[PDB]
Amino acid sequence: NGLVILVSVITSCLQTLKYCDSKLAALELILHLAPRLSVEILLDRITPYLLHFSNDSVPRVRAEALRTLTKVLALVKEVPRNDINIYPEYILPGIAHLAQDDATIVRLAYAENIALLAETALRFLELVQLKNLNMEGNYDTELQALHEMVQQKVVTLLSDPENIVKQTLMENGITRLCVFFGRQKANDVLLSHMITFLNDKNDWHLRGAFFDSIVGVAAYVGWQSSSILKPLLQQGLSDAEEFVIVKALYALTCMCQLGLLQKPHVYEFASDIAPFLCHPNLWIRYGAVGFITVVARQISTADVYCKLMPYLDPYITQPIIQIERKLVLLSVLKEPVSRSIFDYALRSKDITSLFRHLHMRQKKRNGSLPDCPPPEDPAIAQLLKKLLSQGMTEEEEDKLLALKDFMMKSNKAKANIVDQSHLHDSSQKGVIDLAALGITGRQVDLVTTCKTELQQLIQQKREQCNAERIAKQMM
Amino acid sequence: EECTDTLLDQLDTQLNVTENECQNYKRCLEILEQMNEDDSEQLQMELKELALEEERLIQELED
Amino acid sequence: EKFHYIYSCDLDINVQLKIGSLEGKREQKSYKAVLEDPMLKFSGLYQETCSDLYVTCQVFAEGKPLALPVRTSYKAFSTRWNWNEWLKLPVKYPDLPRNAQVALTIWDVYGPGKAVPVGGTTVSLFGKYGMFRQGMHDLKVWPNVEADGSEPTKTPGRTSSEDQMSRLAKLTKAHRQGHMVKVDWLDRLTFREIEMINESEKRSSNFMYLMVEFRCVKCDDKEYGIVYYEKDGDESSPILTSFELVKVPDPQMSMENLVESKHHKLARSLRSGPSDHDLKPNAATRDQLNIIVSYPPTKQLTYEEQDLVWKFRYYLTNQEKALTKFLKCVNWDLPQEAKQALELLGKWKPMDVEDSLELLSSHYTNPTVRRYAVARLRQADDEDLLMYLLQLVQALKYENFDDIKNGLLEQDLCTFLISRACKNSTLANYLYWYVIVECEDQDTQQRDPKTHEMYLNVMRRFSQALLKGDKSVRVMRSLLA
Amino acid sequence: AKCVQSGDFVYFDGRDRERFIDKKERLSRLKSKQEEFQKEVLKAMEGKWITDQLRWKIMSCKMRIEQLKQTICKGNEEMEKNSEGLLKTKEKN
Repeated sequence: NGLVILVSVITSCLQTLKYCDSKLAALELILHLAPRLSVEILLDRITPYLLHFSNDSVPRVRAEALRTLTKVLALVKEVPRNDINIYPEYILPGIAHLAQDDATIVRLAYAENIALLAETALRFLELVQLKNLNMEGNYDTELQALHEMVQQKVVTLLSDPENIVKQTLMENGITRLCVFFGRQKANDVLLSHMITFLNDKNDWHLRGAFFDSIVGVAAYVGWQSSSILKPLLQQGLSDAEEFVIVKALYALTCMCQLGLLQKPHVYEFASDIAPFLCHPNLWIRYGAVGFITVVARQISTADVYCKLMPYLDPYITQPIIQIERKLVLLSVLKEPVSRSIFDYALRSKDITSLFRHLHMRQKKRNGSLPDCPPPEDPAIAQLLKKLLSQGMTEEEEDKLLALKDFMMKSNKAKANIVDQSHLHDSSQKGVIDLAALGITGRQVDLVTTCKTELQQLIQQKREQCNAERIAKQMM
Repeated sequence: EECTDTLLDQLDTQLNVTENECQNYKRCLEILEQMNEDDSEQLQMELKELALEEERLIQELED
Repeated sequence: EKFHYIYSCDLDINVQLKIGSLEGKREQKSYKAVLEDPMLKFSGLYQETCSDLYVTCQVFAEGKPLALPVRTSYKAFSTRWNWNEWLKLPVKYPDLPRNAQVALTIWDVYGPGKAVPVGGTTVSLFGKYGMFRQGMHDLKVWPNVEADGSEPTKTPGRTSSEDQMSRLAKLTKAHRQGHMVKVDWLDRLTFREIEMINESEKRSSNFMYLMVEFRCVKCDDKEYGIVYYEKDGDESSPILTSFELVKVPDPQMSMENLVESKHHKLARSLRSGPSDHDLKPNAATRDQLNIIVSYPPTKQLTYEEQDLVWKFRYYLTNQEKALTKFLKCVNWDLPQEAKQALELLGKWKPMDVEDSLELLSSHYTNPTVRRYAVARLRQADDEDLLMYLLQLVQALKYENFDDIKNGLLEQDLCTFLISRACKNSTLANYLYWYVIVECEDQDTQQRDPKTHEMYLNVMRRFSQALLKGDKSVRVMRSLLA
Repeated sequence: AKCVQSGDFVYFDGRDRERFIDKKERLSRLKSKQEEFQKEVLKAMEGKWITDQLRWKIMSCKMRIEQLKQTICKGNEEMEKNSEGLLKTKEKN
């Protein structure tokens, strides 16, 4: 039990630590002892010093102080008589500045942990309620104060100037934080914030992260989310970055498995996704197989043949039923559009008239028109010549025409990003400069642990300089 | 007043859609009745011949 | 001739890494495994010579990920896995510790919904002596495993060596950079030898490599190496080499007791502001509070009592004497409590002049509680303030001397004494002698000259306040002279 | 709220004369036929479903014969190469 005596020699140092290494060491020490220390020692003694480090001058330490505080507080299985208020009155207001910290790593470390602080505080209030009942606070107005206090922070992180913080909140716990918003406000303020991430037309990782996490929030909001979210999923399938499409297809897969897509929209999405079964990108191709097999498993086998097969038969080799098994459908997919043919079509300046010409050739191919003239604008004939001379088979023309809507929308969106490429024209190059930020350079003539390492580096550079200088002169 | 007119249209469209789906099932039945002509015996026997071949190739694999 | 560098803590910009190409044959599994699990047939390994791989780039440290894994945007491949994408990593150079690592996993498709790793490579962002990776690097990709960022890394992308090509490639790059002495006749032979060695390694082994590149930060045509460094790592500890009075140094000597500070905020919660108008102490706490209010003016309350005097501060408001205790519970450093104390002070049934003398004593220095004392000391006869005047002239020692020297809740204590003196000549008589004793006190003139000069300015003020009085008052100035 | 309970409401524009209750009844009847058509389709499905299982079995087996034939080719070419290597190594030895 002597740990209480040891913790006193540790804690007596935590206010005078100068170096970052010792401050970080002190946080490991606390975390290593914390499971052994009694609840009273964690909240009364240890906690005041964890909050102290959250104000430290080193951002790594502020980050690790919150990261330790969350893990330490998660250990408190009981509530001291005098600490029932620690979360509303001491912990949360004491770290609330981190959620708006200057250093990204701190806000980032806040986003990674707020999903757990909130849940710990809620479970703490739960224990307080059980304590009051077993002993015999206005739970309703305390819980709502915790919610209003959590919601204010979530909305702050979703409004962070650096997308990585939003993206980090998405992956770490937005599905659980929804409880702090409740069924209604999760839609009004939380979901409406996430829907805004798809307006970022230059950070595809944020649009990706939207589709990764949106399934959780949509499942929570329930039926209300379908009509609001439906058009955003169709945009995702038409995105400018194909990995966002893969993530959009994955979202629709998971949403169909949860029964969140209303029955008419399920078939509607299958009509839009079936063309992807011949897309050259295997990630999209098997993404479509994912979604469309999930559909075949959610719907009745009567609808599989009567409603799903008509959308799928143009890309299937044989109209096999029991496509509900992913192995079956992969085995019967037609060969995809070769990536070369796909790029020449998609990348063309005016893809509209290209498809119009190809669509007219389809009519001539299927007997629905008598004969077809050559294209009118030579740029279309030049493209037609390129495509056909590159081995474009007639089946690839039919498949390209099925991908018509995707390629058209996607090409239009890719262009719209190029219309923003002027804003980042400087970063695309291989070089970045200090001149913009005015950072003071440091130099040494070649003719603490950090300070010693730098001396060793300088010594190595003087030696490696003389080595090349001498050898060159000697030759 | 406006809600009444709107709800009447929502039912009229629901009716027309549900009716169309019923016509779709009918059309599918008109196709399934023709697919019933497919023989099961010849197909199943082809599986037996292929299963015999696999038994040969799997033994040769062990060898 | 010069080495240019910057500290990793000064460069507050996002780290950026180019995912280059992936070189090397990819081991195809024998069809025996394809028979074990048929979904292998649809993996990217079997469908196309180059699959549309992607590279994840998590920055690890101490075996923990520093941030979310950035990833290469989709690029189609036909005959060469080549990305030319600068991943803007999610961490900045000051966020990186000395053991920061990039964990570059290469991924491929494995049927629907499931990626599988082609291989992984982990390279520390800081070299042998803390300099950040300066340029192009070829990292050995450990096959079929996800890149591990634990320390030590089980899938290191680099070696300290221990094989021919890892040494010969470093020398080849050094030779290309011009670091190595050029000799055309040797080079034309040694590189054929290295070609034979590499082509042998490419056959006898199936290792693959991932090219990566780090941005060479530039300024005014100089390229700065980034050196791992820490703000405050620049100062050596000022440990004193000898001691003879303080044998047992204590690092928490004059630091704030954070545990006590934590107990303040919880026990004396202001959020009860709306509840405390309704909720009031019950039978068992009434007796207890009455006992506390009865305490002598010198009995410093224990934290249990100070707690109870705050929890029901809105109840005690109805008692004149209880205000003497409340003003001792309030911490006068904390602007939070002070802003509520000065509020409830203005709501409290006011204390009597007996109690008002307490607020003037040394312990109280917040101007609004000193001025409030005067705001009740005013409500007493000049007959009484004539007797207390001997003490009150000493309470000026506890008064803000800056308001005196420039005074040449309406009134501070000195202004109130001078005011009430002009209003009644009996006070003005004694007020002259009391203050002039201090001005003649040659001990104060040497032991605490600041207090001595305060009385001198009190006398200059009184000298002037009489001259600014009525004709009948001005005569008192000449009478005292 | 009194309108929906009466069932007497119709378009104010006079676009139609059949009451909402008449249309709701017709929808229930259409849904009834939807059940009938699905139950009629499913009895046809129970036939095709069996033959398509067989078709998938044949196609799976053919995909496995293609695999095994290649596996034997691979195994033979590896063995042939190893035999030629062994012979050369014995000669060298």
